[PDB]
Amino acid sequence: DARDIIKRPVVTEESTSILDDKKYTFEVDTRATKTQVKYAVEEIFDVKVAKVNVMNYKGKLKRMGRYAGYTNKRRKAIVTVTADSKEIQF
Amino acid sequence: AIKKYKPTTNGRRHMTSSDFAEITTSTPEKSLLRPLKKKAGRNNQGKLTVRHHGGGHKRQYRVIDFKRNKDGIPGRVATIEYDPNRSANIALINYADGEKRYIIAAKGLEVGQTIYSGAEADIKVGNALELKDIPVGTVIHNIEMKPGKGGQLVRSAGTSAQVLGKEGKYVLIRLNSGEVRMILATCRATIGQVGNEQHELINIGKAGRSRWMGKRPTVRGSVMNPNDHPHGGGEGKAPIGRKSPMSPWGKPTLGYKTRKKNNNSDKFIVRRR
Amino acid sequence: KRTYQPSKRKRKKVHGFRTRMSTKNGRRVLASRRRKGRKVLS
RNA sequence: GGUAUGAGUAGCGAAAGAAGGGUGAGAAUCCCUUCCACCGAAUAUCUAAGGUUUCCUGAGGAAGGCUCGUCCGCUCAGGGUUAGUCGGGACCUAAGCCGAGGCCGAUAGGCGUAGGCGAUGGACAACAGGUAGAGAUUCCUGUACCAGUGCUAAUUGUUUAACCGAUGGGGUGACACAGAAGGAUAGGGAAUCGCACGAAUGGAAAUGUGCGUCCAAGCAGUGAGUGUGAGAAGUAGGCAAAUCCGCUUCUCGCGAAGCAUGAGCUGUGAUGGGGAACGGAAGUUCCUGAUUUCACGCUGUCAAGAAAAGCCUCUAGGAAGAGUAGUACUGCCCGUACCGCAAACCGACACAGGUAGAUGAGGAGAGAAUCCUAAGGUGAGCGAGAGAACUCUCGUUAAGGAACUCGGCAAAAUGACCCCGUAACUUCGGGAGAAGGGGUGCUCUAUUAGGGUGCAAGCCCGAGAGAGCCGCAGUGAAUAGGCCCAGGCGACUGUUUAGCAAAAACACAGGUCUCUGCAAAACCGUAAGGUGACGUAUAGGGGCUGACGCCUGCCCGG
Ligand SMILES: [Mg+2]
Ligand SMILES: [Mg+2]
Ligand SMILES: [Mg+2]
Ligand SMILES: [Mg+2]
Ligand SMILES: [Mg+2]
Ligand SMILES: [Mg+2]
Ligand SMILES: [Mg+2]
Ligand SMILES: [Mg+2]
Ligand SMILES: [Mg+2]
Ligand SMILES: [Mg+2]
Ligand SMILES: [Mg+2]
Ligand SMILES: [Mg+2]
Ligand SMILES: [Mg+2]
Ligand SMILES: [Mg+2]
Ligand SMILES: [Mg+2]
Ligand SMILES: [Mg+2]
Ligand SMILES: [Mg+2]
Ligand SMILES: [Mg+2]
Ligand SMILES: [Mg+2]
Ligand SMILES: [Mg+2]
Ligand SMILES: [Mg+2]
Ligand SMILES: [Mg+2]
Ligand SMILES: [Mg+2]
Ligand SMILES: [Mg+2]
Ligand SMILES: [Mg+2]
Ligand SMILES: [Mg+2]
Ligand SMILES: [Mg+2]
Ligand SMILES: [Mg+2]
Ligand SMILES: [Mg+2]
Ligand SMILES: [Mg+2]
Ligand SMILES: [Mg+2]
Ligand SMILES: [Mg+2]
Ligand SMILES: [Mg+2]
Ligand SMILES: [Mg+2]
Ligand SMILES: [Mg+2]
Ligand SMILES: [Mg+2]
Ligand SMILES: [Mg+2]
Ligand SMILES: [Mg+2]
Ligand SMILES: [Mg+2]
Repeated sequence: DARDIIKRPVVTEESTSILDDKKYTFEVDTRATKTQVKYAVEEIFDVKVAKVNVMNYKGKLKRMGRYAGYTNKRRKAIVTVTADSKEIQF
Repeated sequence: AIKKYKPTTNGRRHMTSSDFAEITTSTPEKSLLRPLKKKAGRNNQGKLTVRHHGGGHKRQYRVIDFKRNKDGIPGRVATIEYDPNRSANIALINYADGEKRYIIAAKGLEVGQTIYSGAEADIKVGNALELKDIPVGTVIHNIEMKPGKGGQLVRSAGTSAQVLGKEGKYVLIRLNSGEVRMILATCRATIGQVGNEQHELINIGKAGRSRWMGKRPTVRGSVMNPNDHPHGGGEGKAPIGRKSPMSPWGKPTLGYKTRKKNNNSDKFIVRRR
Repeated sequence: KRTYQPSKRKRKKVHGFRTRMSTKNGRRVLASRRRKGRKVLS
């Protein structure tokens, strides 16, 4: 399925700053290839994808009173839609 | 010939070396090279089982032909080459059929000469015949012990063996050691002394040059502690405080014969040395 | 120069899980550490 | 476990700070400014390891920080790492490891063949700008390349063989070390040109001062050079085959062509980009010149210097689709933050220690030495006074000069370059920088004399002599051997008791004895299997001795 591959959009000062450059930032499945992401985004948003850049974020160490542990590892995809494609909303 | 170095340094003072005059090329036959890794005297257990080996110069193995299988095909000596794996020089033989092999370079084997192997072969130097076909008094080398196995018995630089006689299906050979034994008559040997006979005269000249040849230093037994060697211990220098000098492993090591007493080959040894 | 000169690979090759599993005595170690209830084997 | 005592004591961990301004409840300690000082073959810039969020922003000041703290590598929130081309994997093998069957073995297991895995090596396509709180050969702009894929179009095959082509053959791949001379370019200098200024305190509109003084991969040309005798017959070999390799013969033979390679250069790339001044000028010439590159190319040496894939070619095979051109698409996974000679790594510490590699500017210089500096980095997480004893680290010292002391221990002295001069002894190499003497600055006659580059202009190196000049002193600072005579021991360079012994000890080349005929002896292992050795008596193991010279006597009774 495609909506298992795309988890949720990423809304930060950085991710919002490139919504005008037709570059949309998503949190995707940690097993998903950037090819799987390119076809997932095309199936969900009816856009034409130019390129998909992807980066693995390792979990960040957090303490909450004696109890220490790691946040979840993330896979972040930045999908650049072509100049003729429709835009994703956010 | 031997070249005596001038004593410019204390390291070169008494050092001697081959002039390598016999050597005709410096570029070995690429097709006949195999890789060769140093073992530094270590076993398949990785344990050091022979002392004093390790860390020489890197070497390639040249696949030598000790068998001499190519009967009745003329072989032209192409070059006399240096071989780092053995005291003797080697000779690249261009066979008329276009096959190239290395043989041990016999004393007086020059480029241009045409060597022959088999039953029709003449008694000229680098020729290889079965011992049944070699006259008495002849000087041979690269003697095989089992038919078809390839020469193993006199291959080192300057070594020679002499055919003494024929007893049944065996031949009396007098080996380089002066031993006389019975080699099987279907075993082939090559004609003539092995060549590079100046080799024994060489003076290594400095510690370092032994290290280049892959030899680590030998520590005498008598400067070890009692727990390391039977000659260990004693306040100051000590004599051998034993009835006999001992190997590191016990066992007498002066005049104590180590040939196995009930040995299968004994029936073939005619005179010892 | 101190005794511990770290190496990610040497650590795992000497003391790692797969190396422990590759021998009967290494499996004894894993069994022992499980029995004691260690959070970390290997 | 708690809490004393010692005690407000030792210590606060190498180092230069100052003032002004700001912030704030509060400031030696945070921020800014200016001056000052320190590193600069590093105390700078990269990169690998290792660490693993320490990175950025905002907030905080309990604890941590040897003081303080508004600050922080600390606490709390949010964020931040973008790749067909960079590094790794979807490629390759080395050591080594594993290992179907197999061999061996009370059990457990040990070994090992095919076959795998395994970089520290091999192969392999991207550059310059821009941008910025935190990434950038990754994002954006421009311009490429590699591998594919379709889609159009001709072109040529469509069963006698276009085309592909081995899991097989062959070639290449493919390698040490040292040395010397070159080409080139990085880099470094002058001038030139551009822009700005024209001056504090006596002088200078000028040989005046300051700042600048150009750019990719790719593509197309060229090109110092470096290698290399082409061609045709034949065919006991390359497990089959081969038009390929190898071998042989014959013709042509040459030093030149061709053919390989080849740093660099020119053009384009660029109407683009950058650039001294709210924005835009100049880009030239010369000298010098590599530790880079051509290139282990050449020459030489002996100690004789990976493999495999890849690439090329050969046939065995397979074959109707193949290539060429255009066009538009496709290109996965892992890493990417930050520190990285360090406060983030190894040292329990924000620890005078340790930590591989790339780059590493100028003056004087042989230099990466030295001193002072450039770019860049830093002022080191306690301070203010005081200027006692004593201790440590330093400077100087009358007269004397080893009287000190176990002992000149320590310190002093010597030190660079140039010229003269140089003993015994000797294995004829040495000893030797022996020892011992003398010199060294500046100015002028000096576009030097003469050299190097050079079509020339010019620009760089410039001696000796003479004349002068100044100081107590001219390698004016820093950095650069103390020397000699006679013995013992060990020939020598090496090695050693990590952390009280560096030696006369070990080793060593050489010597001699002895074992060992190859399934060698010897060694490891219960064995198999190994090392010895892919060696074979001129070799291998063991014992003793220890270069070299002269020698090595008598004794076989134990
Ligand atoms: Mg990535
Ligand atoms: Mg030995
Ligand atoms: Mg001792
Ligand atoms: Mg004993
Ligand atoms: Mg005594
Ligand atoms: Mg004794
Ligand atoms: Mg530790
Ligand atoms: Mg007190
Ligand atoms: Mg006190
Ligand atoms: Mg104090
Ligand atoms: Mg301090
Ligand atoms: Mg220095
Ligand atoms: Mg920070
Ligand atoms: Mg505090
Ligand atoms: Mg703060
Ligand atoms: Mg790109
Ligand atoms: Mg192997
Ligand atoms: Mg293998
Ligand atoms: Mg691999
Ligand atoms: Mg950064
Ligand atoms: Mg080779
Ligand atoms: Mg980075
Ligand atoms: Mg430190
Ligand atoms: Mg070091
Ligand atoms: Mg500066
Ligand atoms: Mg005095
Ligand atoms: Mg005086
Ligand atoms: Mg006295
Ligand atoms: Mg005296
Ligand atoms: Mg006295
Ligand atoms: Mg005395
Ligand atoms: Mg002294
Ligand atoms: Mg001086
Ligand atoms: Mg000595
Ligand atoms: Mg010690
Ligand atoms: Mg000592
Ligand atoms: Mg064996
Ligand atoms: Mg001795
Ligand atoms: Mg010896």
